Amino acid sequence: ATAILRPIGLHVEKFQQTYRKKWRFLTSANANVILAEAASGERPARWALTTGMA
Amino acid sequence: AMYGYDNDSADFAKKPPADATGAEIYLQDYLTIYTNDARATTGTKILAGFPPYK
Repeated sequence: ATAILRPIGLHVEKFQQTYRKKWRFLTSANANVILAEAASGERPARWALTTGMA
Repeated sequence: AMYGYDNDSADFAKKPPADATGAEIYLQDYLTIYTNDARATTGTKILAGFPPYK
């Protein structure tokens, strides 16, 4: 039998978007040294070891 | 230099462990070739110079 109505459901529109960027970054070749960070509140006294990994 | 000080050392920051950082270490012990000094030797002297170590 011919169907005059079928369950097409809701009309929903979907939108896809794309965002592109290109960046050029300069990094410094830092020495690996040990710095003292004093205790502060809940932060305990600790040693810090530095790097050049940006 | 390879493994660093204990965390409670006063000198902790002076040697960041190369086992952690992978940084370069200077070596200071070098091969040395000896021969006798006969300037003050009495009697029969051995005057053979050096071995040709090259």
